[PDB]
Amino acid sequence: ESADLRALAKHLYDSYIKSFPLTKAKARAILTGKTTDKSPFVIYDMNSLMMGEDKIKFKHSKEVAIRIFQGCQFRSVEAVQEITEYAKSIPGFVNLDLNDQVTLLKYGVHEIIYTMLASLMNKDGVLISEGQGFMTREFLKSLRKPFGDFMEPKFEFAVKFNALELDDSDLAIFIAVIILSGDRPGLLNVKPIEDIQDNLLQALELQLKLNHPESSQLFAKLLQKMTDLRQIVTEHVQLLQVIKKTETDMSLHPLLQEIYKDLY
Ligand SMILES: CSc1ccc(/C=C2/C(C)=C(CC(=O)O)c3cc(F)ccc32)cc1
Ligand SMILES: CSc1ccc(/C=C2\C(C)=C(CC(=O)O)c3cc(F)ccc32)cc1
Repeated sequence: ESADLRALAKHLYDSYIKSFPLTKAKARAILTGKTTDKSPFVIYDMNSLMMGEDKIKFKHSKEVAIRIFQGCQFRSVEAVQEITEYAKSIPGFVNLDLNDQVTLLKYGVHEIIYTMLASLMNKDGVLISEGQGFMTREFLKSLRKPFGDFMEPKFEFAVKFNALELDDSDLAIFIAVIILSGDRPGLLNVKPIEDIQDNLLQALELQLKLNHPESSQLFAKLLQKMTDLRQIVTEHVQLLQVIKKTETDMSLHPLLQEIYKDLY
């Protein structure tokens, strides 16, 4: 059966590479100093942010904190698209009842977004604009309340998560585990979801033993990270509700509204 779990690890890694254009491997090459990739422009104060608008080519007049809020929406919407495409490659996912597919995505996308965003972070800041830019943790922390408090729990989680030193092939199986959670609210057929996740769990466990043979209990350490993930979602939802009440000239992207509607 080991050969089957290895073929599943290989399948998920291959689909991960095809679904996510900016991998952890490329993110680390950018952050460290490697010559396979090029150096980002660093935004650290109000001054350099304006220089960065003219220096960084962005994919997508208001206040600075508002402009960053809107920027993260566009990337997050893109992330949902990438995650959805990846979910369809997880064997058995598309054969599930359609309402459960929707439900698994609705509750899984943000847990995956924060997981993969850790690949883009270090203790000092986060890559932006497919890695062309780098915004510092202290600069985001200084933005006017309550916008300045949006990213800090993500950084704190990323520092703990990155200490596990997972690579993309590990992360491919782990985010599949996250998607296939039989405990999501409103699921209709829990059993076929759990059966798929049990297989994904055995594949993840084997991958972690083979890939990190001197990292004891990495499987257990990784699984316990779900506590931090859900706390982030919880806090993030709370801050979004403050923004909704204080900025009535803004709305979340419709795709994100649907994800957050009746969540928990
Ligand atoms: C002023 S510093 C800041 C403040 C607010 C935001 C707002 C954010 C918004 C709307 C989203 C969209 C979603 O929740 O899906 C998001 C996703 C993330 F990973 C991280 C941050 C944010 C981003 C940065
Ligand atoms: C041209 S005025 C501007 C406005 C906002 C930004 C800031 C951000 C943008 C575009 C993004 C999207 C991405 O990463 O591609 C982002 C993601 C994050 F976690 C944190 C901050 C930012 C840069 C420039």
